[PDB]
Amino acid sequence: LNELHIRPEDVFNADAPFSLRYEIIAVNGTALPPSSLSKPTIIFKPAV
Amino acid sequence: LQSLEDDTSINGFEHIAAFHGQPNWCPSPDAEKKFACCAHGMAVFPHW
Ligand SMILES: *[C@@H]1O[C@H](CO)[C@@H](O[C@@H]2O[C@H](CO)[C@@H](O[C@@H]3O[C@H](CO)[C@@H](O)[C@H](O)[C@@H]3O)[C@H](O)[C@H]2NC(C)=O)[C@H](O)[C@H]1NC(C)=O
Repeated sequence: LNELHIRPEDVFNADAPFSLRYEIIAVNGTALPPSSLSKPTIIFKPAV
Repeated sequence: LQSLEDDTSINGFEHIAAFHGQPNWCPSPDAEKKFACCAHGMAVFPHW
């Protein structure tokens, strides 16, 4: 996200920050359906 | 033909033929339901 130049606060921001596109590639190359795995989520972590 | 059909890898006659059947990568390799790209009745049948 830093090279993307998107600040972490932009995630909370009312602006639509981003999303992610995931995909699964099998060992033999036959990509599996994305339904075989759950939906990834974005977590935040504050400073200590 | 003997050599090509004895071949089994991605250059194999078996796979070059299975393009027109199973296994299926049609329309996209990643889909819950898969079909064959034997475009029948459509307007790209002779092209394919
Ligand atoms: C390449 O890799 C893929 C997945 O990494 C393999 O697909 C797996 O095996 C079969 C297809 O070969 C599929 O599941 C099977 O389907 C039959 C259909 O009757 C069913 O009876 C079996 O019980 C089994 O469920 C499916 O595509 C996948 N299996 C999964 C996701 O569980 C594929 O076989 C590999 N190809 C080669 C040439 O190694």
